[PDB]
Amino acid sequence: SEHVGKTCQIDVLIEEHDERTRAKARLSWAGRQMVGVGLARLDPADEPVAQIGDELAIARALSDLANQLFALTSSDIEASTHQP
Repeated sequence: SEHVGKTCQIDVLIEEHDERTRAKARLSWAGRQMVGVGLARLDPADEPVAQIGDELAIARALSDLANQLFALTSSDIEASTHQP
């Protein structure tokens, strides 16, 4: 006591359309499926690569999910107090 931690996995999918690569980052949290969605871009042409589009999409997906988790934190904080 007190050493207990826990383990999640975030499942990332990257789909390249084109132009036009999209990432989805899915987290199961507090009994809800949370999905961050990110989109690139690039550019049209030429073209790049590939890794650039993927990593930018993932970055935007994770930001989205982070922002959703920040919104959940605030909501929960506000729920915990007030309690009148």
